[PDB]
Amino acid sequence: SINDSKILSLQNKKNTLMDTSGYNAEVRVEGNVQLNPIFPFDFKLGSSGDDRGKVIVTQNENIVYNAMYESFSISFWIRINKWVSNLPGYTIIDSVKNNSGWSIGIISNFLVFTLKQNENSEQDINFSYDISKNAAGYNKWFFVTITTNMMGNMMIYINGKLIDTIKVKELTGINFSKTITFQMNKIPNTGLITNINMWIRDFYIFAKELDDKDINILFNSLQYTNVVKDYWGNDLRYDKEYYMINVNYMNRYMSKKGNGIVFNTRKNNNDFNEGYKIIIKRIRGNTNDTRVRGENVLYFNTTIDNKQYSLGMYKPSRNLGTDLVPLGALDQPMDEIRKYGSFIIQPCNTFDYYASQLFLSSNATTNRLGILSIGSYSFKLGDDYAFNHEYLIPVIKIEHYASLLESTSTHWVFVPAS
Repeated sequence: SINDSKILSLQNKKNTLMDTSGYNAEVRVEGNVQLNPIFPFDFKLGSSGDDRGKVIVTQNENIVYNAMYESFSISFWIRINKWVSNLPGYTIIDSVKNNSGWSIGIISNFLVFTLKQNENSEQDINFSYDISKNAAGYNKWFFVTITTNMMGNMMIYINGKLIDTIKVKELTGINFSKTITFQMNKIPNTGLITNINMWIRDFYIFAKELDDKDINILFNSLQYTNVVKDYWGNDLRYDKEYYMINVNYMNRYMSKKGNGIVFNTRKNNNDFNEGYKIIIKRIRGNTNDTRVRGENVLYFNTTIDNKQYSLGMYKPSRNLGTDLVPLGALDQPMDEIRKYGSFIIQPCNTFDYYASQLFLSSNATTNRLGILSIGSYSFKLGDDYAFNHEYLIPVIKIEHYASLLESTSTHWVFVPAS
């Protein structure tokens, strides 16, 4: 519908970056640019070195002319790896020719869109990620939508949510370039506190100011909502080591004491690589292509010493509560996993994270019996003898959980160990 205004559609088809909008803009790829052979077919760039990746898109002057000076929108999926809060300045997507045009860049924890009228004046809008929520860096995939009305407002959205909006000032003289260059270029004197990577996918430009309904419709149509995602936004897969973390306890890694799985405080935040890892194993599903999907039935394996256990319920040293059963690491055969350690997963994404929900499966079927949560309880594990100890553990609220159904403490994330 809004497709009518799509004037640039930068995509990877037949393994070649090209404008598929119909206006055959010219796409010249230079240096180290890696194209992904499988969805999302993203292309990877880097602040590499001499021959760093560089995608050049030269378009039609007439098209630009009859569009940019009124209203237009830019949308695309982007991922920057190791986007730390004290990151130095970088221009990533640029469309400025003679000190005029528009540019998109990053600095510290900001993604900023600048409308440059000349080398003396510009106006900009930006998004700044919550640092406290992304201490390990904002390294997830996210969708950007920048809508500009030269007679109205400049608005920026992140994953379909309006982030900021300012009234565009008089920038007469501003002259848009019919050229856009993708390349990570360091801006001198922006605090160089050290080599990052960036992936882009489906870079669009519309000759109209897209509104909410439109932005979000585009947003969704660009993804397979039934494919659960890992913490960074890539497709979640079976047979791969991941660090399983609960959304409410991001500073906790997985450990074990006896039959139970206990959660310990991680050392620091520059990483998520601490403690034991899990491997998701598929039991039932529609598609069989390695991607974890909506109603799939699965179990979790984990190698601890030189032995591998599976996650399942277990009787605690004492009852922890009504309809509450702990989840631990058990060396059990498959019949035992169907009864005590099988889960039906459901994707659960929010503006803040790519997470999932896990329901206790009944005999490895899609019949739910409870939800998976976390909490601290007092009982004994391993060689706990004389006293009872508080252990933050993965717990299942069995029959009645309509309330937890709404809690972030049932939101599970998976960071790839890689």
